[PDB]
Amino acid sequence: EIVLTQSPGTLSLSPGERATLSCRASQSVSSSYLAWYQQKPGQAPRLLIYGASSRATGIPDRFSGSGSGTDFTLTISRLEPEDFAVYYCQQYGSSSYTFGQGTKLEIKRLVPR
Amino acid sequence: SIVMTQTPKFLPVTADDRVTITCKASQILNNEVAWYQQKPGQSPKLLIFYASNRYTGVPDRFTGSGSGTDFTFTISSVQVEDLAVYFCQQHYSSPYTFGGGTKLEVKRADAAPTVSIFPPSSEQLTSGGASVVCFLNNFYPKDINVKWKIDGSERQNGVLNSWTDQDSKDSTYSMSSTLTLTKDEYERHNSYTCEATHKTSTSPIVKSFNRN
Amino acid sequence: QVQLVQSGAEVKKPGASVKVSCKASGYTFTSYAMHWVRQAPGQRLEWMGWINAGNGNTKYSQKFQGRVTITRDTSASTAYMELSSLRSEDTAVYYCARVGPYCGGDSPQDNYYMDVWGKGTTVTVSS
Amino acid sequence: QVQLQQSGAELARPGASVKLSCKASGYTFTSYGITWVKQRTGQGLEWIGEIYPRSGKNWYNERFKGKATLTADTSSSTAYMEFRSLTSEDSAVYFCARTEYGSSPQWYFDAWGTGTTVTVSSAKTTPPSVYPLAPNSMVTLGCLVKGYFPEPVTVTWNSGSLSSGVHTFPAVLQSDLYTLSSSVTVPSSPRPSETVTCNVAHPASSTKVDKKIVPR
Ligand SMILES: [Cl-]
Ligand SMILES: [Cl-]
Repeated sequence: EIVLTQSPGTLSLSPGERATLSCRASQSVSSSYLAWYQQKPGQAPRLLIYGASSRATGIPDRFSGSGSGTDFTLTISRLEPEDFAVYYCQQYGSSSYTFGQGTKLEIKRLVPR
Repeated sequence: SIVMTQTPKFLPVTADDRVTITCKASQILNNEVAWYQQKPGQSPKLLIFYASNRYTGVPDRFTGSGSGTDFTFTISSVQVEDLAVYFCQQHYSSPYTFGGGTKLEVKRADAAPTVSIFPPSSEQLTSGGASVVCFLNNFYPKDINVKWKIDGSERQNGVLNSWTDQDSKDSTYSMSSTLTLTKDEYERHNSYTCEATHKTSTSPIVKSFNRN
Repeated sequence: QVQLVQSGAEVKKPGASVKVSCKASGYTFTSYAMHWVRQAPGQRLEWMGWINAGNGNTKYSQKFQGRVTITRDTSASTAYMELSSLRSEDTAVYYCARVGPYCGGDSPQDNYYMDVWGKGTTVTVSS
Repeated sequence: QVQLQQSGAELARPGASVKLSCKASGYTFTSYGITWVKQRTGQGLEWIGEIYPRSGKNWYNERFKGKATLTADTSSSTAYMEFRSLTSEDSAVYFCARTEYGSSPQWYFDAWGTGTTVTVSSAKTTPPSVYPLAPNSMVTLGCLVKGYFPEPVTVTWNSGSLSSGVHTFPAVLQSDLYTLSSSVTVPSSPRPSETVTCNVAHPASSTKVDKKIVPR
């Protein structure tokens, strides 16, 4: 099977910073068969990127997909509080349809200053 | 190229009759069969798709069913506005192919053809040509045969035929056969005859004229 | 407006079966394929199978072959997913999702992602 | 209201090429496909090919790959089909139709166009020669309209005052020209006493003719 390994498992960041999520495939996958999804707690997943780099309808420009072959990247330009959620990648080629384990994008907790 | 055998090709109906059209495919499909309505001189209209699903606006009397190789299209009670040609189509694999069609007609009592033969006009003979015309008007059913004879000798070449569609009023059919000769050969013979063979008579209806 | 409206939550005992529905509206039901996905408590999204809403052909995951049955009802524009012989591990939220529309690319496989999602059907297998 | 307006009847010489138009309105042109269907007068349909305007991708029937070419202009919402090396076998009515699309092309067509009649011929615009046709209670007369090109002609009787008992037969091809006939049935008292006339017009040649039916 084609296993998708996302990293990091948990990513603690603050609003305004840049988040870089990685999705690594066990085999080479066509860019046109790679999708990203966003799932807030209690809600259902939402299509984010399809075809590795094409934004879904009504997706801000700060979301951008990239990569090919076995290494795909989701980048959030500048984090907004609405962007903290779980993120899954998916390979929807003819073979089968498999998700990654998902990246947990958390709100960084800071020390008082 | 999948073959869609559609039967019957021709179906006489009376108002409120239950029409049933069959369409058999040359290989096993799933359910990718659509049905179309085409009135004379008009464009086709989609009625059924995926074997069973009506399209927007289609009345409930139109239904469809089937799967695999056998598909059926039914009209619960045919209406006058439903008189037309009906096609099945397979949207399973390319190239996509239609059925032969099914033409409806208004059922009617049998009627013999009123036969009329017309010799060449004086005007036409001033051009070195001569056309003998034969009208077979207002008969039912449509099936008919016309035979020409020059001095009793059957004539094949030079005969062109034309058929009308079912008349909207009396629901009859009409035909015209035209034997076209040169003025030279037309004057080499005396009698000209068209014979109409119709199911309403075991012996043909004969009309003739003598050039003299 | 495209909408997938799933049936309500379910609570089943081990060994029973459950059938979830997915009423679709806002598009030509028969012109699209549909996915079924589940997510157990604190676990990944897991693919289960897709069905061609048109002809009815289905493809199932091998982790679920024999237990899952995906069907359609064109007259009702509703998909169904039946899971038999339920066990505790089957406790999850079950989603139906329509695939994306065909852009003029190489093949429809380019748009078999999960475009429009249902809101989820919670199934709990207790006792 | 979905609408596919197709260009006027094309008249081409053998071996020449033609380009048919299909302007779409009433829907989003780039959301569906456009197939083309051939229908020889009096028989079934034949699928030519498909095009998806949003991307230009097209599918063809192997029978028409070399002869037909499908293009589209999303700016004007118009689909085109170019035919080359025309022959008498290509004379027919050609429909464009909108194809249903979802997760993939569905290959059935829910909206059909006007229809473009293609005639492959070397004939020149020729006016008809109108010839009267003369021989109980009823009398049947005729009007022979021979040797005209192209279609159509119009036929009436006594300027339309004779409408019942009238029917005109479809034209047939005779010597690369068209020949038509019209029948009128009147009670035997009206004729030969009261004149009967066939009014024939051939708009293409800008000709009008009124031929009185004279007894022999
Ligand atoms: Cl999309
Ligand atoms: Cl037409």
